[PDB]
Amino acid sequence: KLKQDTIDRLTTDTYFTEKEIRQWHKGFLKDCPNGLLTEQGFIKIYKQFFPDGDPSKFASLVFRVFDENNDGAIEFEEFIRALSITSRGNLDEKLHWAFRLYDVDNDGYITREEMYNIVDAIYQMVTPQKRVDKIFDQMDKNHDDRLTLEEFREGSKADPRMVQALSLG
Ligand SMILES: CN1CCN(NCCN2c3ccccc3Sc3ccc(Cl)cc32)CC1
Ligand SMILES: [Ca+2]
Ligand SMILES: [Ca+2]
Ligand SMILES: [Ca+2]
Repeated sequence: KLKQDTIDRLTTDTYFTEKEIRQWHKGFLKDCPNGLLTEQGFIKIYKQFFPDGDPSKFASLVFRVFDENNDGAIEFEEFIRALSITSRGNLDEKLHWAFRLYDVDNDGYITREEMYNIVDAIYQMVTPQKRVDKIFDQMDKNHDDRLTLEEFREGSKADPRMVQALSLG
């Protein structure tokens, strides 16, 4: 069930009110009786808004960011925290979240491949490499074929295309 200390934490750490959090919890438990949102279920959530294409790979990429302790489950607290950031975060928070989405192997850098990875995922859910390379080449200042968080942040606050594609701009 929903412990008071979970509520206390979430009402302090997120942009949701206690009432909203309780409303989300009833819905969360209805869909996930064990309190655990799995990758399978997360995909079916996306399949519900993108029946046209195949949002499997995009949803999987989003899943690993939601799942912050990497145990293969999104518990309710992980769910609310990620939802808070992506729907109500300030520009810096949404950028940082965006960065973690692109940084697939979580090494703190975005490579071209990883940027290809996401754009492909977006495509399957809904020349392309050339436009990406162009934007990546523009963001990569010291020309090392990596994008640090700072390179990605400043690049997006000048060319927000890579970020808006994630509906976070
Ligand atoms: C790259 N991503 C970053 C996060 N962004 N927002 C949150 C994702 N999210 C969602 C979140 C939790 C549970 C279910 C869903 S389903 C859903 C449907 C449409 C949208 Cl536009 C977003 C979502 C969508 C774009
Ligand atoms: Ca987890
Ligand atoms: Ca990486
Ligand atoms: Ca760089």
